[PDB]
Amino acid sequence: QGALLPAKAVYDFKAQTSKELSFKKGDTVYILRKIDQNWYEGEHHGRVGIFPISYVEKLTGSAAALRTGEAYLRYVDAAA
Repeated sequence: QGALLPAKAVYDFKAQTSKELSFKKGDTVYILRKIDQNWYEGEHHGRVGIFPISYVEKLTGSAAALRTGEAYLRYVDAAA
């Protein structure tokens, strides 16, 4: 569970009305529900409103898939 779903903005979104949220690419946005096939209702910077589904990425990736690459393996001393 019932929690707001974390997401990341994939594009800047400029609200035209108070009921739309505004955010910058890379911001964290939270998803409550869909109001239609194009818009989510959710939260950003403590404000509630709507924003396009297509402008965010729902945060589904686990940390286990991220434990890769030389910079990460060097940091954690994996080849010591």
